[PDB]
Amino acid sequence: MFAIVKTGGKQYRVEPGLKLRVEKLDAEPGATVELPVLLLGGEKTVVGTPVVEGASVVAEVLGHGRGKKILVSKFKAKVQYRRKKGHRQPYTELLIKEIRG
Amino acid sequence: AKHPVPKKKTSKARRDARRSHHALTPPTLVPCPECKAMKPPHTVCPECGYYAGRKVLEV
Amino acid sequence: RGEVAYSGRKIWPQKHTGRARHGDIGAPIFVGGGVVFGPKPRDYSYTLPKKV
Amino acid sequence: RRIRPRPPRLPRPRPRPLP
Amino acid sequence: MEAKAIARYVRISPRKVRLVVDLIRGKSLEEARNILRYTNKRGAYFVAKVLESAAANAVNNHDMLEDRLYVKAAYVDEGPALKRVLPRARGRADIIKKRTSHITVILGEKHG
Amino acid sequence: MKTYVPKQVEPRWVLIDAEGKTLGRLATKIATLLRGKHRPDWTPNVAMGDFVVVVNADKIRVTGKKLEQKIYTRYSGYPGGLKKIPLEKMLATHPERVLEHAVKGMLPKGPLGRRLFKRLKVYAGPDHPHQAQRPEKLEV
Amino acid sequence: PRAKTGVVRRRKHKKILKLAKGYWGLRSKSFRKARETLFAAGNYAYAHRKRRKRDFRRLWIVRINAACRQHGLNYSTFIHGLKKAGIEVDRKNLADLAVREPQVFAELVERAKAAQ
RNA sequence: GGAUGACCCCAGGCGGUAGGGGAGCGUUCCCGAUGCCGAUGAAGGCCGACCCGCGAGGGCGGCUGGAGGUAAGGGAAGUGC
RNA sequence: GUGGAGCCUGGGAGUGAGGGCGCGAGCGAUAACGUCCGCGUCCGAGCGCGGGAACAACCGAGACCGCCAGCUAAGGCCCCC
RNA sequence: CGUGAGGGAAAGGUGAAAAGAACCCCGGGAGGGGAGUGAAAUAGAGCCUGAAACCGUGGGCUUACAAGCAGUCACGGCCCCGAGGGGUUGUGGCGUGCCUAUUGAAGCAUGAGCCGGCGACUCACGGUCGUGGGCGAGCUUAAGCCGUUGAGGCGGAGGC
Ligand SMILES: [Mg+2]
Ligand SMILES: [Mg+2]
Ligand SMILES: [Mg+2]
Ligand SMILES: [Mg+2]
Ligand SMILES: [Mg+2]
Ligand SMILES: [Mg+2]
Ligand SMILES: [Mg+2]
Ligand SMILES: [Mg+2]
Ligand SMILES: [Mg+2]
Ligand SMILES: [Mg+2]
Ligand SMILES: [Mg+2]
Ligand SMILES: [Mg+2]
Ligand SMILES: [Mg+2]
Ligand SMILES: [Mg+2]
Ligand SMILES: [Mg+2]
Ligand SMILES: [Mg+2]
Ligand SMILES: [Mg+2]
Ligand SMILES: [Mg+2]
Ligand SMILES: [Mg+2]
Ligand SMILES: [Mg+2]
Ligand SMILES: [Mg+2]
Ligand SMILES: [Mg+2]
Ligand SMILES: [Mg+2]
Ligand SMILES: [Mg+2]
Ligand SMILES: [Mg+2]
Ligand SMILES: [Mg+2]
Ligand SMILES: [Mg+2]
Ligand SMILES: [Mg+2]
Ligand SMILES: [Mg+2]
Ligand SMILES: [Mg+2]
Ligand SMILES: [Mg+2]
Ligand SMILES: [Mg+2]
Ligand SMILES: [Mg+2]
Ligand SMILES: [Mg+2]
Ligand SMILES: [Mg+2]
Ligand SMILES: [Mg+2]
Ligand SMILES: [Mg+2]
Ligand SMILES: [Mg+2]
Ligand SMILES: [Mg+2]
Ligand SMILES: [Mg+2]
Ligand SMILES: [Mg+2]
Ligand SMILES: [Mg+2]
Ligand SMILES: [Mg+2]
Ligand SMILES: [Mg+2]
Ligand SMILES: [Mg+2]
Ligand SMILES: [Mg+2]
Ligand SMILES: [Mg+2]
Ligand SMILES: [Mg+2]
Ligand SMILES: [Mg+2]
Ligand SMILES: [Mg+2]
Ligand SMILES: [Mg+2]
Ligand SMILES: [Mg+2]
Ligand SMILES: [Mg+2]
Ligand SMILES: [Mg+2]
Ligand SMILES: [Mg+2]
Ligand SMILES: [Mg+2]
Ligand SMILES: [Mg+2]
Ligand SMILES: [Mg+2]
Ligand SMILES: [Mg+2]
Ligand SMILES: [Mg+2]
Ligand SMILES: [Mg+2]
Ligand SMILES: [Mg+2]
Ligand SMILES: [Mg+2]
Ligand SMILES: [Mg+2]
Ligand SMILES: [Mg+2]
Ligand SMILES: [Mg+2]
Ligand SMILES: [Mg+2]
Ligand SMILES: [Mg+2]
Ligand SMILES: [Mg+2]
Ligand SMILES: [Mg+2]
Ligand SMILES: [Mg+2]
Ligand SMILES: [Mg+2]
Ligand SMILES: [Mg+2]
Ligand SMILES: [Mg+2]
Ligand SMILES: [Mg+2]
Ligand SMILES: [Mg+2]
Ligand SMILES: [Mg+2]
Ligand SMILES: [Mg+2]
Ligand SMILES: [Mg+2]
Ligand SMILES: [Mg+2]
Ligand SMILES: [Mg+2]
Ligand SMILES: [Mg+2]
Ligand SMILES: [Mg+2]
Ligand SMILES: [Mg+2]
Ligand SMILES: [Mg+2]
Ligand SMILES: [Mg+2]
Ligand SMILES: [Mg+2]
Ligand SMILES: [Mg+2]
Ligand SMILES: [Mg+2]
Ligand SMILES: [Mg+2]
Ligand SMILES: [Mg+2]
Ligand SMILES: [Mg+2]
Ligand SMILES: [Mg+2]
Ligand SMILES: [Mg+2]
Ligand SMILES: [Mg+2]
Ligand SMILES: [Mg+2]
Ligand SMILES: [Mg+2]
Ligand SMILES: [Mg+2]
Ligand SMILES: [Mg+2]
Ligand SMILES: [Mg+2]
Ligand SMILES: [Mg+2]
Ligand SMILES: [Mg+2]
Ligand SMILES: [Mg+2]
Ligand SMILES: [Mg+2]
Ligand SMILES: [Mg+2]
Ligand SMILES: [Mg+2]
Ligand SMILES: [Mg+2]
Ligand SMILES: [Mg+2]
Ligand SMILES: [Mg+2]
Ligand SMILES: [Mg+2]
Ligand SMILES: [Mg+2]
Ligand SMILES: [Mg+2]
Ligand SMILES: [Mg+2]
Ligand SMILES: [Mg+2]
Ligand SMILES: [Mg+2]
Ligand SMILES: [Mg+2]
Ligand SMILES: [Mg+2]
Ligand SMILES: [Mg+2]
Ligand SMILES: [Mg+2]
Ligand SMILES: [Mg+2]
Ligand SMILES: [Mg+2]
Ligand SMILES: [Mg+2]
Ligand SMILES: [Mg+2]
Ligand SMILES: [Mg+2]
Ligand SMILES: [Mg+2]
Ligand SMILES: [Mg+2]
Ligand SMILES: [Mg+2]
Ligand SMILES: [Zn+2]
Repeated sequence: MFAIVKTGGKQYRVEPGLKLRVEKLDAEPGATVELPVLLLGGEKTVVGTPVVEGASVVAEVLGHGRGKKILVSKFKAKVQYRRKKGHRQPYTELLIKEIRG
Repeated sequence: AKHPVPKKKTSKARRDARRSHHALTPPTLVPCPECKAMKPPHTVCPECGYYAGRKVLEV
Repeated sequence: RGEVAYSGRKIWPQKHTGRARHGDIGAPIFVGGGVVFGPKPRDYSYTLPKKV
Repeated sequence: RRIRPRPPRLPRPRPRPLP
Repeated sequence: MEAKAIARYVRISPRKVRLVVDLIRGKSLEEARNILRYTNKRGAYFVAKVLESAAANAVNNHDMLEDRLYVKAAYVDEGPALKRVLPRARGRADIIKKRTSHITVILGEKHG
Repeated sequence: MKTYVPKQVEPRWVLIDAEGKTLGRLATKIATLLRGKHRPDWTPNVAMGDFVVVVNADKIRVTGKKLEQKIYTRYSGYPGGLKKIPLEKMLATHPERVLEHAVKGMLPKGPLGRRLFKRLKVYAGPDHPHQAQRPEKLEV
Repeated sequence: PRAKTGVVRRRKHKKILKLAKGYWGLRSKSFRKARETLFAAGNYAYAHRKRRKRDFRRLWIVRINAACRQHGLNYSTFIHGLKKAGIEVDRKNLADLAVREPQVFAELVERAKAAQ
């Protein structure tokens, strides 16, 4: 059984057992959160309009991190314009426990 | 004539690629029927002085 | 560049040498040449107000 | 074919004394 | 076990010698000797010396059998260059590089 | 979740009868087939399109006065080495090249596009040699 | 006091040269050529990060589009219905469903056909 | 909001040449220093997929090296190609 | 009408070769990627982004950073695409 | 180097101690390999450290139907390290070097072969604003004298 869930402005297919990285949530590590559900599939197929009312996905938040540093640099020729920025997008790591109908 | 000149430095790659034909070819050698030494064919063996069976020159 | 020991001769002509233009070798652009805004002897003393 | 005779832009090259 | 010999500051130009060294790399001591003897290049004289010295070192110093020897490694490195003046026309003075080589030969035992 | 990329697929062979079909509008469909843009696991950087066999290429149809007017062109590299060949002559002389040339110019340019053009097997006459792969008769 | 260059410039140059490993010719070996190459690299990466999001979207669409014509409608029609139905499953997942869960995709098509 | 630059909350701005302004990093030397680090390895060199920092940079680990180095906080310039 | 509005007194400037386009004229030939003014605009400094095959100034639109999420602009939806 | 006046360089470091490698081996020698000294010998005299351009040997990945400012984004293959990462690059997308000067340059306009090191807004005095302090109808000393030997005072002439 799988679920399509929406979090951090993006959407992910999740299933029990899944470790998953998403945009940082405001939940203490160890706690559990309930993600909205757009769709379920496998045995039963139920289609959200846009989200299905009863359903939820229980995920345990393993904690929060910082993605490997990405170097964002800007260069402009014949104008002596150079900028160097280091970016580390924060995230939250989730453990998908169960899918509720 | 107006003194031609190279326009750009030849890269490490392009010059070495030129030199893909520069390998020497090993001397072609046969054993001497008399004294079994290695020597170039159709020459008189400089080890024993034999050619075509007979002794030809002092070695 | 005027305190350095070299002469004031122009090392090679201005034009048609194929080389950069230069004057004397005491120029600060030369190795061995004079230094530009380097230190000179200096008096670092001043008069702090007696009341202070 | 051009009628108005057109003048040389460059002189005949001449050698320099070589430093 | 390996044995090694080095000839340093040999006044020959590395590119020219390397051509010869290439001929004997990975070869038996026996074939190498044959090859160098009939190689029509000045380098062959020098490379021969290094070859022999290593074999000598192998037998005399490192307990290796002359019959099992082969050229495990061989390489020519650049040594210092003798910079020399070559006088040319119209007063110009060129510089010639009498290049110099470091010849290295390394011998091993063919356990087969 | 990363996007699905397919492991090696078994390519599908397909037979198309060109007779009567308009040159360009068949050419279009063949290209699509070759790029495999009709299968949901389409990947742009591999050749997982179909193999397309065409028969009766000589019996391809063309609107307007193009038989006499559409000129194919070849440059040889030498001075004055531009050959102009009319549709009529090509059909008459190398008919299978008509559809091929159309299909080729609708394929992408480069290494993959070139590899795909090789998956186009075009024949004049009603028969083809590839019984071995038993192509599916496609209506396009 | 005098402050000759000392150790600074080498260390700076090394940074750049390290950041240029893998580049062809002097582009990885010469500081100056390394620099120039990196200038470009930064701009491309920035630009391509933006344009990556487009590259994958186009892919999703093409895959969605193909999976629709197996059911007798096209992408544009499918998306309108999906809209009229009020289904907000994005293209990233539509295309996943098109491949891994055809029944689920087939359901989605029906709803979209009906919503029109 | 708290009580004053602690941090949290909300809202808005943030293309940029000449150019104005701000805040920093690093280099040499001084006070700190009759101290402190240092052969159980100083400076410098070669690595690092690690840690911190927006960044300039700073750490830390391995290797080389073998006798120097120098804190918090300040000061002065031959200070960054 | 609270805006990187405005006015006042001061410190630091750079600029004082502009260019395209639309419109209004003069000069020119109801020529010029022509020349000289006026209003505006964009490039200049947005040779960053989408369209225009490609293309500083035409169309769309003012790039703080990240996202394998969504909606549009001009322009497009037979294949390249 | 210049007839001459004159111009005018480059070039420092073994180790604590020469203990500077007896003797043997290949070699004509140079040079090397053993032995030996040393805490250390890639400290061996072409000697502290020993960067970079540059050259070479081995290894992993890769390349002979492919179109290019050499990268970048994605995916796949192979190799290496221990739901991860490093190396490589096959295919696909995108993509007009840097600096200078310009109305405008990838520009077929300037400069640069590449690397290392040197290399350009400072100082004195005076001015003018801002600023951190002291004092405030007042503020402040200059030369010098005394003291110190990295000690600070005195000095009111004069200046505003
Ligand atoms: Mg994320
Ligand atoms: Mg986040
Ligand atoms: Mg430029
Ligand atoms: Mg550019
Ligand atoms: Mg410009
Ligand atoms: Mg002649
Ligand atoms: Mg190379
Ligand atoms: Mg090479
Ligand atoms: Mg060549
Ligand atoms: Mg003088
Ligand atoms: Mg003088
Ligand atoms: Mg003198
Ligand atoms: Mg004079
Ligand atoms: Mg000149
Ligand atoms: Mg020149
Ligand atoms: Mg001097
Ligand atoms: Mg000066
Ligand atoms: Mg000077
Ligand atoms: Mg001065
Ligand atoms: Mg000073
Ligand atoms: Mg000074
Ligand atoms: Mg002062
Ligand atoms: Mg020969
Ligand atoms: Mg022997
Ligand atoms: Mg001559
Ligand atoms: Mg001569
Ligand atoms: Mg002469
Ligand atoms: Mg030369
Ligand atoms: Mg040469
Ligand atoms: Mg040499
Ligand atoms: Mg058709
Ligand atoms: Mg294209
Ligand atoms: Mg400097
Ligand atoms: Mg590199
Ligand atoms: Mg290169
Ligand atoms: Mg950049
Ligand atoms: Mg970037
Ligand atoms: Mg977008
Ligand atoms: Mg819609
Ligand atoms: Mg939608
Ligand atoms: Mg599957
Ligand atoms: Mg905020
Ligand atoms: Mg904000
Ligand atoms: Mg903005
Ligand atoms: Mg800004
Ligand atoms: Mg330091
Ligand atoms: Mg002290
Ligand atoms: Mg001190
Ligand atoms: Mg001390
Ligand atoms: Mg201690
Ligand atoms: Mg010790
Ligand atoms: Mg140690
Ligand atoms: Mg120091
Ligand atoms: Mg560091
Ligand atoms: Mg160290
Ligand atoms: Mg000492
Ligand atoms: Mg300090
Ligand atoms: Mg102090
Ligand atoms: Mg200076
Ligand atoms: Mg330099
Ligand atoms: Mg403003
Ligand atoms: Mg303003
Ligand atoms: Mg100022
Ligand atoms: Mg003027
Ligand atoms: Mg004007
Ligand atoms: Mg004007
Ligand atoms: Mg004009
Ligand atoms: Mg109009
Ligand atoms: Mg007009
Ligand atoms: Mg008119
Ligand atoms: Mg007119
Ligand atoms: Mg006009
Ligand atoms: Mg205007
Ligand atoms: Mg300008
Ligand atoms: Mg503007
Ligand atoms: Mg532009
Ligand atoms: Mg351009
Ligand atoms: Mg940009
Ligand atoms: Mg365009
Ligand atoms: Mg344009
Ligand atoms: Mg234009
Ligand atoms: Mg533009
Ligand atoms: Mg839409
Ligand atoms: Mg529209
Ligand atoms: Mg179109
Ligand atoms: Mg399409
Ligand atoms: Mg003389
Ligand atoms: Mg010593
Ligand atoms: Mg000594
Ligand atoms: Mg010895
Ligand atoms: Mg000796
Ligand atoms: Mg000892
Ligand atoms: Mg010992
Ligand atoms: Mg010890
Ligand atoms: Mg030794
Ligand atoms: Mg060492
Ligand atoms: Mg040492
Ligand atoms: Mg040396
Ligand atoms: Mg020492
Ligand atoms: Mg050394
Ligand atoms: Mg050395
Ligand atoms: Mg190799
Ligand atoms: Mg071909
Ligand atoms: Mg091939
Ligand atoms: Mg190619
Ligand atoms: Mg290109
Ligand atoms: Mg892809
Ligand atoms: Mg990869
Ligand atoms: Mg590519
Ligand atoms: Mg640059
Ligand atoms: Mg100019
Ligand atoms: Mg070009
Ligand atoms: Mg160029
Ligand atoms: Mg060019
Ligand atoms: Mg020119
Ligand atoms: Mg040029
Ligand atoms: Mg000029
Ligand atoms: Mg220039
Ligand atoms: Mg040039
Ligand atoms: Mg030169
Ligand atoms: Mg180079
Ligand atoms: Mg100044
Ligand atoms: Mg002042
Ligand atoms: Mg003041
Ligand atoms: Mg006071
Ligand atoms: Mg007083
Ligand atoms: Mg005294
Ligand atoms: Zn014989």
